[PDB]
Amino acid sequence: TVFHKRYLKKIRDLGEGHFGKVSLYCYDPTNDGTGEMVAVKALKADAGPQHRSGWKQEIDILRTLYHEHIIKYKGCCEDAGAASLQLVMEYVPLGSLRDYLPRHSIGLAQLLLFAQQICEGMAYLHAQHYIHRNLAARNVLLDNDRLVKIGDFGLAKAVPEGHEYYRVREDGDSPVFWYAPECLKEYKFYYASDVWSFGVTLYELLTHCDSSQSPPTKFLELIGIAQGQMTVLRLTELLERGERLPRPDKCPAEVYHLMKNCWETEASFRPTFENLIPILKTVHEKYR
Ligand SMILES: O=C(Nc1ccnc(NC(=O)[C@H]2C[C@H]2F)c1)c1c(Cl)cccc1Cl
Repeated sequence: TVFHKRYLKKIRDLGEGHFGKVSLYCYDPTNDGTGEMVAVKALKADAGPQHRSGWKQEIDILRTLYHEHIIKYKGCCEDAGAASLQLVMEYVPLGSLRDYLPRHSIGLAQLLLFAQQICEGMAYLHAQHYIHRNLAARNVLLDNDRLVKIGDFGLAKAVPEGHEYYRVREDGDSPVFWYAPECLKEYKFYYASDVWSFGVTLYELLTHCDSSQSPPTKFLELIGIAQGQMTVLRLTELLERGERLPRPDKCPAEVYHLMKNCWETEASFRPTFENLIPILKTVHEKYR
């Protein structure tokens, strides 16, 4: 599907993704105003060949994905400036859980329904042989009080049929506070590594995305802020010692133990996303 830049009317910027900025546009070819609202992700004009090859890969990944709990790909727009493609996706009206939750006190049952929906979208992604590599409350978009969607595939990679992991590189933009120890130490990203990040995302939802309770805040309190180039090493060490993010207030102990199971140091001891679906359906049922 192809969108024309001449019909895209910019409303406002939505935020910064991984390779570039996301903006809210009205695609109005009739010029009346009845045009559909679209979220357009664009690659920065000054970006090198390293980001350009990754951006094209992000587009191809989202184009091949079709799930009710994954952001709907709408099409691409020919960006004459920057000589690249603009990723046109659906506008998810309520936005990110990182932005929504601190302003809207959402009940425990709805938060568990969101976690269940995340696992549903993630089991699909894993069945398609892809790893997300950036599962966080910031990347989970809210369509309505009962529907959630995974939104940023900038770090998403395809795991080859024979392999069970993807070898990652030393990057400053890596979401380390959402990463399993094997990612930090051995630079390997398994399907089980996305389950660690889910556990962290579940923690964020149960804290209502309170920035003072956030994973970078809580981990840096244990590490310290004057550790030179050793923040990640110190993070790897505390996780190896069995230290974890604390139990959020009003979080049921059962739910916290499920979180701790998503955070097993041993990747094989962790549940798959397919294992978490009937578990979270039952837990949501208990609290509804
Ligand atoms: O693409 C993003 N957000 C996005 C996409 C589609 N619709 C929305 N909706 C809204 O932002 C709602 C609040 C009103 F603007 C957000 C996005 C951004 Cl930018 C930054 C990081 C991660 C993601 Cl997923």
